[PDB]
Amino acid sequence: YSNEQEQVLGQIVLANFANNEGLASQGDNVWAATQASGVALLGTAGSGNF
Amino acid sequence: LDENRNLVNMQGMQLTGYPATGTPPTIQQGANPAPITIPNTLMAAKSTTTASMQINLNSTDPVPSKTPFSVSDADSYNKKGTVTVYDSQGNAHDMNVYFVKTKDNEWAVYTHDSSDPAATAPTTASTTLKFNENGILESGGTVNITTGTINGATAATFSLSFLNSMQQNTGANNIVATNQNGYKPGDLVSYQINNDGTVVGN
Amino acid sequence: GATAATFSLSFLNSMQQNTGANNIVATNQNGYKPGDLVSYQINNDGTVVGN
Amino acid sequence: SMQINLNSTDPVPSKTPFSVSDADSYNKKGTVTVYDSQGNAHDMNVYFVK
Repeated sequence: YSNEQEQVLGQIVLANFANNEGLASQGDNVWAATQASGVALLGTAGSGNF
Repeated sequence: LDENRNLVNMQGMQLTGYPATGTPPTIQQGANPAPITIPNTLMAAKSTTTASMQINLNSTDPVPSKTPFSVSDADSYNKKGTVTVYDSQGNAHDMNVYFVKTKDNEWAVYTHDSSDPAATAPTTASTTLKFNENGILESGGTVNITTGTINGATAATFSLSFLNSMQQNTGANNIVATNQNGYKPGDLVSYQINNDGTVVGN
Repeated sequence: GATAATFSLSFLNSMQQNTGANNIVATNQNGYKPGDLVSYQINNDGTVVGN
Repeated sequence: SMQINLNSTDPVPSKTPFSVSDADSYNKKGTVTVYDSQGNAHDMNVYFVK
């Protein structure tokens, strides 16, 4: 901002799956979770499994 | 893998092997086969019970000029050693071990804790060490050490060892090895398969 | 508090002829202080030797 | 073991009694360094007199 002010509008989430190769591809370069692929398990890019 | 975090082949049959049981878990060659599963549950910390260090002492070290021991002055103690200790909750204790050379072939070991605001500054002698004619340690190297409670967690009681340490002249005091048996809780990251069939998780 | 080193000193193969000025040409000892392991190496004889 | 060369024409020192810090008390002075069990260095001064 013009007044030397910084604001945060959010953070991008990351999802790690307990099992890959279960994400069925859907048309364009995206994947849809299903059975044998686990829940999204949302996380943060800071530290951990991400 | 699969939804249940099991090692499964491409067609959908679970893989079996020797199950791992115990604390710490270890492989058993005398148990019946069971399916192998990679758990995702976080592991808990284990209190440090046996810590061992190796300190090389100097025979040519003169006795400190200041007769009374002091905790706020470096010249009061000949050697300082920092050791990491883990309690039952996960708190880290930076235990300070002070070596003082009072006379010939005799050493006084003092223990202090820095992470505890209520910890008492050491004044008396906690351990007495005497070496052989050639500087070989003989006895008295195992000490029962208890830290200070913090955050309502019980203090950790363990055995501190200075075995395999010699006072032969090496120029300056040096610590060559330091080990303990405590770890903070971790999180599942990755798994690898060795050539012995064992699965090791980082 | 360390026992003294009780060694044996030898002057074998000594020269008494006039050489102008007396000088030290050979002196050694069999006692060594503990030294740290600088490195290791292998020579052409197949042996592994540490210095 | 050590080797020392003796001067055949070197006269007897004038000061017959032996001293520790007198140059004329002895003909030659040498030092030998030995190590004990604890590793401490011991210096032995060897004095050669006629």
